[PDB]
Amino acid sequence: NWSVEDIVKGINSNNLESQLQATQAARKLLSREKQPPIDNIIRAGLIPKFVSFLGKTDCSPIQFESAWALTNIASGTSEQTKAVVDGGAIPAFISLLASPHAHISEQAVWALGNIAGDGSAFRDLVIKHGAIDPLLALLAVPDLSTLACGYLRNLTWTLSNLCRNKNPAPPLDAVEQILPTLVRLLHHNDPEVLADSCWAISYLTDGPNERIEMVVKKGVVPQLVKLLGATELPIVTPALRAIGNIVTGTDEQTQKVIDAGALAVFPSLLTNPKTNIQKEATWTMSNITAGRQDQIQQVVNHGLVPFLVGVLSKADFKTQKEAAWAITNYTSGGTVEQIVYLVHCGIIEPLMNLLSAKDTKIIQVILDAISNIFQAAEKLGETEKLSIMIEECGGLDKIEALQRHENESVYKASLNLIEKYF
Amino acid sequence: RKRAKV
Ligand SMILES: [Cl-]
Repeated sequence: NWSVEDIVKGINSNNLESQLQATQAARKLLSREKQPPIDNIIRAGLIPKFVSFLGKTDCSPIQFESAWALTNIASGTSEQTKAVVDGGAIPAFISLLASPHAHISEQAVWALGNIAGDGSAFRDLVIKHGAIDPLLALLAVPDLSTLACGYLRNLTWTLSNLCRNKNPAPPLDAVEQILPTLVRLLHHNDPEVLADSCWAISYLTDGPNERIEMVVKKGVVPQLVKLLGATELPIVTPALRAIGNIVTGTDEQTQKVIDAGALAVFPSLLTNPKTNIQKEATWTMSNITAGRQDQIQQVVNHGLVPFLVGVLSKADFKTQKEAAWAITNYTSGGTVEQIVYLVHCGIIEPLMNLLSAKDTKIIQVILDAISNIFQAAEKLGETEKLSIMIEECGGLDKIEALQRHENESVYKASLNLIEKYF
Repeated sequence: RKRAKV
């Protein structure tokens, strides 16, 4: 437990071994205190010295201690990461990726992940310095299982950070260069590798349809659906996020998710005890019901409408909001038969019960659904017996009370329904 | 996004 000035005195000595002991003392400060003195280290001017120690191939111990110390500085604020980058650390770490000492190469991987994890600017600067080639070469082995578990996990996590962030998204050529390795990692049988691999995919699919196509063309959808059914929550969460991103694209992209068997998993996802899973599963459903009518029919066939009625009936409000969207898209693009079936499953009552929430956006969504439901009844000549349903469950008391609502389109559609069916 | 080695 040295003081910062003692560390300074050692690193400023003209003795490599005294520099080594001081650098190690710094590393222990930065890795053992709950609130490490990163800023005091930076202010003392030690970052340039640490960076210079990265290049002392004749003393692998001081390479490791400096790499560890800089890794933990880089794991702090954007300003602390910037101090590491400003000391010229990026090229020095990339040159350590070729080290014959596995624990040193791993530490350089770790440090680069923290730098890239700061944002799109440093992510792209790591790429411009040529980090991808040597990173991917560390995984150019016939069987990933022969690599150390902690080593492989750190490589996967750092790669996911190179896929991370938008405004802008990673360079297209960088994504194409990484994807083959990501796909291979997506099949490795370690829970942590799988989780971070799914996260990387979820980042790459969070964008316009051309980005989604890059991923879907690699044929990873069936594997994502498989991980969607995993028992480890840390895997299901990113797998579901990736699947949800894919279904925001075209109807053809959404169809690959359906063809892979995704809908069969949603009974459990839509009743999953983790609130976030249920919410994201219902968001995914809302983008499937906005597709073609034959895709709406697969939702019906898989028995998922009762589950939408269930979430609409009882769930976290954010989840109910997503379900309301799911029903509006359903009724806008669905056939008359499909809309009739939706009523026969009990959609109306829970739909009405949600017309008394403190959220203007959901009321609008609900009222558009009712209109598109009434529209389907007009085409069948029984707007009456639907009006009674909405009456018997207390739906007319709400819609009446919404005509006197302080908002643009609430009383608009409210008046319209009242005076056209009631 | 960032990890310290502790
Ligand atoms: Cl029935």
